[PDB]
Order: sequence, then C-alpha cells, then structure tokens
Amino acid sequence: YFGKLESKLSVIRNLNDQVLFIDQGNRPLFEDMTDSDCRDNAPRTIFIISMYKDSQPRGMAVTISVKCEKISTLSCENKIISFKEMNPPDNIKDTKSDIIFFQRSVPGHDNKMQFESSSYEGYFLACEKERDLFKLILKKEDELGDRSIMFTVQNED
Repeated sequence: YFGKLESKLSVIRNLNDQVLFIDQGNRPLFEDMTDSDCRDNAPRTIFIISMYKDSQPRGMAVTISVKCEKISTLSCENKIISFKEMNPPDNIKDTKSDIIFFQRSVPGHDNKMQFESSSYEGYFLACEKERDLFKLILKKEDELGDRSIMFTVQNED
C-alpha cells in the first residue's frame, strides 16, 4: 500500500508572496514574511510537509501539518477543507487519503505548483480573499493555468 517517502519543512508562498499561516480557528490564511534579515533563526515557522512514495507518471504526493498548539494536518473532506488533529501517518493503506495532496508543477512559470485531490481531478486547491486574510479552500476554477489557483513551495533548512 501507500508509504511515506520523507518528512521535511517547506515554505508555502502565495501569488502575492504570502506565506501560509494558521489562526486561532485553525484556518489556513496567508501572511507576509520577509525571510531576508529575520531568516537568522526567524521566530515564525511554517507547517511540515510529508512526502509519500508514489510511482505515478506525474504527481507529487504531499501532506501539510501545522505544529504549535496542536498538530493538525490539512484534510479535504468532500469539496471543503478541514484540519484533522493528527500527525502525518507513516504508512497508509489507500493510495489517496483525505489528507494526501497531489502537487503538480505549472508549465510556463518559474516553479509554481498545483494542489489536486488525492483521488483524482475535479477539484483543485485555491486561495479565497476573505476580509483582510487570504484563506485556502478546494474549488474548481475556470482556468487551470490561473495563478489564482497556483502556489509556491520552498525547502525549509
């Protein structure tokens, strides 16, 4: 069955150069981070990303998990996003879990990626502008090549 490849920290930036963050409501928002001068042991810390072993033609299986007040992993129930309090599994029976995510680089860009459902296509992760915060949900835009539904992932070390 499924399996864990390697767990490591990765910075998730948005289209406006915003780093994913969590709030008191365990909601995935987007904040601003320089990471230029404060990089030297910066207080803030992004969520953890666990890579799973998958032998697919094109598909990066990853899983985001926020650690601080309570470990919570990003899980997409049906069409909405929900944070499930639980550390990233070490070995899953199914190849596509509710927490598993399908990352796919975007063609014709620097290093953008697209978050797709573990099961199959139909719903892609995007960022919704709510009030003064950019939240993250699962929707189906009209254009798959729209930056609005594109995200950036970097290595944290």
